[PDB]
Formats: sequence, C-alpha cells, structure tokens
Amino acid sequence: TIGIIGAPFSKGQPRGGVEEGPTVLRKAGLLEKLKEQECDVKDYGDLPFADIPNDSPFQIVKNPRSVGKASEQLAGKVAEVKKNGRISLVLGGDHSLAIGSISGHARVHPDLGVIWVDAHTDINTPLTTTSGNLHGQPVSFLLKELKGKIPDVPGFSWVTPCISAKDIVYIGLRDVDPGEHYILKTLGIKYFSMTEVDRLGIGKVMEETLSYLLGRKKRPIHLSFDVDGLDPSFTPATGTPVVGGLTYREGLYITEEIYKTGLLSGLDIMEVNPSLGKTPEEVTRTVNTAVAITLACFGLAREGNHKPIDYLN
Amino acid sequence: TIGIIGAPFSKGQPRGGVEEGPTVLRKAGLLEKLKEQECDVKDYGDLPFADIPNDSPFQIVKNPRSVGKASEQLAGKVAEVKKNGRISLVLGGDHSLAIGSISGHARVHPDLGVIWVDAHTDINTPLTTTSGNLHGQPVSFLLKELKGKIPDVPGFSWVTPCISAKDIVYIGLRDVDPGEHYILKTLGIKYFSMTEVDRLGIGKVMEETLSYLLGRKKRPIHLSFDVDGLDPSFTPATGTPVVGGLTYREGLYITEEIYKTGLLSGLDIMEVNPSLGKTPEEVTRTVNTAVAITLACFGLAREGNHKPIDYLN
Amino acid sequence: TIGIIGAPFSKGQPRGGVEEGPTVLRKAGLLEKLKEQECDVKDYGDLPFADIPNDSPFQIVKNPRSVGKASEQLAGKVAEVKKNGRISLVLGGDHSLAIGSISGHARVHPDLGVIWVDAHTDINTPLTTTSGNLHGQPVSFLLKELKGKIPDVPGFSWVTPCISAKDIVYIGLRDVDPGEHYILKTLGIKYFSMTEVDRLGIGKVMEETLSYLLGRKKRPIHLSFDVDGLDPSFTPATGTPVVGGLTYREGLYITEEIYKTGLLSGLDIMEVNPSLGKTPEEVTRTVNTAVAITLACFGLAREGNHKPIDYLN
Ligand SMILES: N[C@@H](CCCC[B-](O)(O)O)C(=O)O
Ligand SMILES: N[C@@H](CCCC[B-](O)(O)O)C(=O)O
Ligand SMILES: N[C@@H](CCCC[B-](O)(O)O)C(=O)O
Ligand SMILES: [Mn+2]
Ligand SMILES: [Mn+2]
Ligand SMILES: [Mn+2]
Ligand SMILES: [Mn+2]
Ligand SMILES: [Mn+2]
Ligand SMILES: [Mn+2]
Ligand code: NA
Ligand code: NA
Ligand code: NA
Repeated sequence: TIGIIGAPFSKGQPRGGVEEGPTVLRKAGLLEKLKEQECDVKDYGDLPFADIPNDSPFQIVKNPRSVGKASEQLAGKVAEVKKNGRISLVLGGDHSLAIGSISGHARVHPDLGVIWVDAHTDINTPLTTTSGNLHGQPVSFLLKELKGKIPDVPGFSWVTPCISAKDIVYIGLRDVDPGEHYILKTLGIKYFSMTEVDRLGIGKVMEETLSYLLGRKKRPIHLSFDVDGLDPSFTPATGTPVVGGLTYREGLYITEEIYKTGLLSGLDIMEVNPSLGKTPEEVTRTVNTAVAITLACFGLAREGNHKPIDYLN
Repeated sequence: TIGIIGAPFSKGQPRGGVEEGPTVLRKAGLLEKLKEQECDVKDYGDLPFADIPNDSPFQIVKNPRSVGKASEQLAGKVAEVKKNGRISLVLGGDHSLAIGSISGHARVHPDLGVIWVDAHTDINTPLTTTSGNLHGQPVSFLLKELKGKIPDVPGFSWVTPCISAKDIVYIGLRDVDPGEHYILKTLGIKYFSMTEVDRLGIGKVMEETLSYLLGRKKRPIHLSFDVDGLDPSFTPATGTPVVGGLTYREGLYITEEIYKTGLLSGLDIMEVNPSLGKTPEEVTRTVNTAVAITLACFGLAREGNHKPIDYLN
Repeated sequence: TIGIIGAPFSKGQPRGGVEEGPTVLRKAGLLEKLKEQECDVKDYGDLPFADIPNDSPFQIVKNPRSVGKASEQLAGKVAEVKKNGRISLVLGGDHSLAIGSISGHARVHPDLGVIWVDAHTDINTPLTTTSGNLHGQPVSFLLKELKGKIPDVPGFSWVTPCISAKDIVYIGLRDVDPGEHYILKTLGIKYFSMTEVDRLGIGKVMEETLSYLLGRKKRPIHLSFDVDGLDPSFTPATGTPVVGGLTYREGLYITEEIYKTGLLSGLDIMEVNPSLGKTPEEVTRTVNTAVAITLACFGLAREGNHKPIDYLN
C-alpha cells in the first residue's frame, strides 16, 4: 500500500519552481499509473507550508526556520503514513526535505537503511557549507556521528539524528565539496560515485549496495532520489545539474532492484523544477523520467508484468 | 553469399511509410557497401505485394489477409534465396513479415535458432492483442507450443509453426504487454530485457545468448532486427519507439558477435519508417544506423578489416 | 608539477581551426583550474611555428616539412619540460604532433609506455595512407618495427623511433583503415576497440591496459588523447568525428585511473577544432569536455577531493 505526500517547498535552495514538482508529477497521472500496479494508493494531499516571513540567515545558512519547520511537518506526516502501514511517497520539493522524510520514517522504523541517489552528497554541515543552501546539508543533520558538529540552527531543535554512517549508501556522486569528501572518508560511508558505477557497472553496484545494507538482516529501505542523480540529458529541469550522470536505464535498474527486495518503505522523489526546463519538452522529459523511476519502485518492470490469471484463457 | 529481398509492406501496423524502408536503405548504398565485404551480393528486388482491397478485420485483428499473403510470398522468396546457398537479407517493411521470413528460412533449415532484437516481444496472439496490429503478433504464429491458441485467421492457413520456445532469444525488451509476459513466463522463453542488459552488460548477454542457442550443436542463426530495439536517440524514424533502448554501440556489438559465429543464415532489418522522422536528419540517422547494423552482420568490424594480402608490400 | 606547452598547428590535416585549440582551452581557464589541484603549474607558452611556404607533397603526403619541423620543435620543448621535472601537457593542434611529443618525452624517459585514446590508430605509413594527412600517420614514425617501411620523408630525418609494438595500448578504435589493421595484427599491438570496450566494460579495459603496460615494472606513462576518441555527442568540434565513441564518463574513467597510477609523465590533448562547432554550444561542449579530461589526469576525482586538513575543524 502507498501513501503519497506532496511537499511543495523550495526554501532549501534559491530557485523558485521546485515547489511545483508535486503538481506536475500529479498532472502526469502519477496517481492513476500507480493504481495500475497497487490497488491501495492514498493521496494525503500537499502539506500546507506556512510562510515564515522573518527568517534571517543563521551565519550564512539561508531560510533555516522555514526549512526546519517544513521538515518537521513532513516528518509528522511521514510517521502518520508509516503508522497506517503504507509506503511513504514524498513528492518534492527541494532535497532539504529529506531531513523530515527520513526522520519521520525512522520514528516508526528505526532500523531503516538509506539509499541516496544524487550527483551530490548533501552532507555539508552548517559550518562547512559555502552556499548556505540547506538542500546541500540534509544528511549532516541525520547522522549520529556528526551531532556535536551541527550548531543549534534555528528551526531544527526538534531533530534527533536517526542514522549511523553505516546505514546509508550513496549512488551517483560526481560533485562533492572538499569538506563533504573529508566527512565521507572520515566516517567511512559507503558510496558508488560515477567512477565506481563506471568501474563496476550498475549491476554490481546494486548487488553490493543491497548486500551491504541487507546482508546482516532484513530491514526497511528508504530511497531518497534526487533527480539530478540522472544525467541532465534525462532530467534537465532541475536546479543543480551535473554532466556525466546516471542513465535513464541505470535509474530504472536501481529502482527495479530496490523494488524486488520487497523492503522499500519510504521514497522521496526530489528536485524536479519545471520552471528550469529550457523548453516544454525538457519539462516533459524530466517529469516523465521522474514518473518512470517512481513506477519502477512499486513494481513496473521492463521485462513486463502480469496479474495472477491465465491469459491464454 | 548474400541474397537481398525487399519487402515494402506496412499493413501489419497503422502507419504508412514503413513500406519505404527498402528504398531508403537501398538509396543509402546498402548494396554497394555490402559488396565492399562480400563479392557475391544478389538483389532479388522488391516483392510485388498486390493490394487486397477486401480485408475486413478478423475480430479486432487488422488487415489479416494482406498480412498473411505478404508473409506467404516472402516465405517463398526466402526459401528460394536459401536454396541458392545465400544468406537471406530482408529489408522491411513492418515486423509482421517475420512470419514469412522465419517460415521460409525454416523450410530449408528447420534447425535454425532465432535472435529477436526488439523493444517488444511481438508474441501477442490474435486473442491477446488489444491493438489488432499484426506486427505485435508474429512470434505467436511461429511457436509450436501455441498452435492450439491461434485461431484460424484468414490469410494464415499456410502457416506451420516452425520453432519451439527453446529456439528463440529476445534481446532489448522494455514494453511487454501483460498477456505477452504471461506467455513468456509460461513457455520459459529465454530473454534479456533491458534490465538484464543493464545487469550483465551486452558482453555477457551475447555470450549467454550464443551459448544458449549454439552450445549443444552448431545450427543456423536467424537474426530478426526491429530497429525499435535501439534507443529512439539512434533510430527515431520508426513506428513504436520506446525510450531506454539499446545503444548504437550495443547494436553493433550484438551484430559483430553474431557475424563471428559464422552461422548467420537469415537476417531481417525491420520497421524503418522514414515518414516518421521529425527532421531529414532523424531519417538519415535512422537509416545510417540501420545500414551500420546490417554491415556488421556481414563482417564490418570496429577494430578494422583487411584482405589477405601484405599491406606493407 | 606541470609544464604546459601550446602547439597551435594544423598542417597534419586539412581543416583550419585546430591551431586555435590552445587558445580556447586556455580561455576556458585551464591554467587556473589546474592550479586548484597542483601548486606548480608553468605555462611555457605557445610554440612559434614558422610558415614553411615551399612544402610540396612527398608523393601524396601533405605538408611534410611543416609537419616534421613542428614536431621537431615540439620534441625539443617537451624534452626541456621533462628535464625540469614536470609533467608535459601539450595542447594541440592536430595529432601529427604526437611524433614530437612522444619523441621528446622518450629522450628523457626511454622506458615510457603510451596509451593512445582515439577513434583512429593513426598508424598509416607514408606508403599506406590514402589521404596523405600526416595526423593519420604519427604512430608509424614512432614504432621501431616499422623503421624500414618509412620512406625518407622530407622534414623527418631527425626522427628516431622510440617505442616498440609492446609499449603502446589503443583505446577507442572504431575507424581503422585496412592497411592499419594489417599493421595492428602483424605487430601484435594491444588494443581495445569499441568492440572490446563494449565486451569488457571500461573498468576491465583500464585494469588490463595498466596491467599490460606496468605489470612487469613501473615506468612513465604517456597519454596521447585525441578528443575524437569520445563520441561526437561530447566532442563535436573536431575534424574526424566517428559515431559510437567513448562516453564522457568513460573518458573521465580512463583519465582518473591513469592519474591514480602516479606514473603520468606526458599528456597530449589533441584535435580540438572550435571552427568546426555547428553552434557556439558545440564549441563550449567540446572545450569543456577537453578541460574535464585534462583535470582528471592531474587528480580531479568524481568522488571528491580534499586537502590534508581537518574540515570539521
Ligand atoms: N554541495 C553544494 C551543492 C548542493 C546541491 C544539493 B542537491 O543535491 O539537493 O541538489 C552545496 O552545498 O550547495
Ligand atoms: N505489443 C504492442 C506493440 C507491438 C509493436 C510491434 B513491433 O515490435 O514490431 O514494433 C501490440 O501488440 O500492438
Ligand atoms: N586513417 C585516416 C583518418 C586519420 C585521422 C587522424 B586523427 O586520429 O588524428 O584524427 C587517415 O589516414 O587519414
Ligand atoms: Mn540532493
Ligand atoms: Mn544533487
Ligand atoms: Mn517488432
Ligand atoms: Mn518493436
Ligand atoms: Mn588521432
Ligand atoms: Mn582520430
Ligand atoms: Na538536486
Ligand atoms: Na517496431
Ligand atoms: Na582526431
């Protein structure tokens, strides 16, 4: 069963237009298409994110109270969906929302493991960031090993880090800040940058990823999918594109393999910004790619699908 | 030695323009280019497909008598080419013609094995099809295991199924109807959908394909190549394109490997529809890609080719 | 440490515009970007290539004296840079300059091994060439095994072949003349054509390449990188593009792996011709791709880079 949550929120980064991700994904028939695969799909609507007009930067960190609150609300809504026995599907919205999505999920399933598909590690702290954009920091707020390195940023007093360095795998990396690379190598976080993907192939990547996270014991998976993880030729309508990304095929491979574990528990589909398509067709290409990736998470398979009936009768 | 047969036929599907495939492939210098690799290339011309004006649908199956007859004629012509000791090269034309091409081939070489390169399984029956388009059904007419599930469709009383479920390998699949997936899993047909290609790489795919078909004993290969098996970025001028296809490189890899078996016996180059190019360059890109794939089947190798002489003398 | 040498030279082939490669690569901030990775980057300027007005063809070989001289000068400059303890970085310019670059390098490091990344083998002799273009012949001038097959071509009396057939590996091949293929198979030269890359994946390719060249003993590597080795979709602004090339990812993989050997000693970045971009964006795409490949050679890594400091302090 699936619980859809819309998160029309942009203040984790500078470009307007990402708050429209939930609308365009919905207008592409996401809900109807999902119903062709699972009988029980519940749309919990778009979260009403109140304007927080007074929100001056904390040091260089931008819109901290807005970002913190949006994630707090989202965590509550994800925890509710999880309690209702459903897979949470978060339509973003910028990637700072993963703070809420993962935190909420972890309230119900503290043993979850995270697969983070992104060109970026999104693990800057409030102190290592040079942009101040909170969509480049969510992982730092979630990791137990970093608690004493996160300042008390207004808006985030509610956060309790819910994952260890061992509980996350990165796939797709190709634009990692030096401080983030320091944190990555210091904490021993498991990652498959595009170098690894090139070396091993996406087949070996997914085998290793899933062995790593699930080998010891079965536990819930959280897939946090930044559409910028895919090459700009597939998902151009996004805020921080980086060339040499994952292919459309590789994207579906990742999501097909995750689906087949039967352990998908939470999903974020993040950073679709239709306002940044150069043409109407760049928008449609991005949105269609996002929809495809999503459907694969809930069982659409390139080899085909059939219902348990005799089709020759 | 090579025997070229043109099959300018479209009534297996709705879009006009596929009947022009043989002309554009020929105008690209297919014949001359093939002569740079084999001395003996014989053009048996384009088959004269008579209009069959009275051809109402059989249930929802469209143009059944036209399709059946075109394939009957083609089977005769392929059998003739095979008897003349030549590799048959069928220029399509829509993929329903594979009924004729494979049937004819099998009259001379009943032990043939088929490699089917396509985004689609083309294995709907007259009873499972929802489109009624016969280019989505040819494999169902050919398979022995399905004989009792094919109704007596007008135009096809001449057909005798000539292959078993073990005698075919699919490569490229990514848009398989539920009924087709049922048939695929019921009959135990060997396939490499795009998921498999992604998992294993095209190298392992071709090793497995050829081990599967040829391991027990050497026998003739029939390659039925739907240009929609390649991604629309390579072969856009085709009727049923599906994103996330095989690459140009993968296409040449498949055909290079088949060539090197020395067992290529029949070839179909199908579903080029120049009328569907958005631009002149989409047409040329499609036609050039089709020509490349074809030349690779008869020995053009990316590492290079030389004649048995001393070039430093 | 790095020594940059500009080689604004085009007479190894017919198209003007390649002499501008060094300028556009420099205007893209190549030098500044390299300084973000190594403290000591020295620009030795552009070589002043004097016009040689009287330069009639030798048989069909074009501009032989111009090409020979440009390479002689370049060899001198590379040998100087090498003596100064620096990695030579040659900005081309057409690929005939590899005669000079490799020869110069070998004067200081006779044990070097060459990795040649190209759609072409560039190993025609003055006698096997059909174009007469000297950028299709440089390897033939360098190989010891061919000495008695190279005529005394005006401009090249200074050359002494400095590498054996065992000392070179080709990656990317896909348009090899028959005579070149004869030489390739006769001399037993190690190569990974696009067929091999497709078969094995770029991961296995680089493992095999580097095992082959370095397994016995560590020695200096010379990377001669023709941008036409990458697919025209990545590096369109070049004189002899060939479809089905290496990807942008594969290009960075090759160069990342070479970097990590710590044995990179000489680098050529060749055949960027901005005059051949169909649009300003084709030029920028080509130049940016060339710059990326170069930065990867000197340590820019897709997983990230950090300096030896504590970033959480
Ligand atoms: N590391 C940069 C880029 C972050 C981009 C965030 B993302 O992955 O969600 O698009 C920053 O800290 O601003
Ligand atoms: N399965 C669909 C699509 C078939 C397309 C056929 B083909 O592979 O030859 O393009 C149908 O039965 O119509
Ligand atoms: N083999 C052809 C093409 C050579 C192209 C050279 B190159 O790799 O440097 O672009 C010739 O001899 O002219
Ligand atoms: Mn992100
Ligand atoms: Mn990102
Ligand atoms: Mn087909
Ligand atoms: Mn098809
Ligand atoms: Mn070259
Ligand atoms: Mn070349
Ligand atoms: Na992003
Ligand atoms: Na087709
Ligand atoms: Na070139």
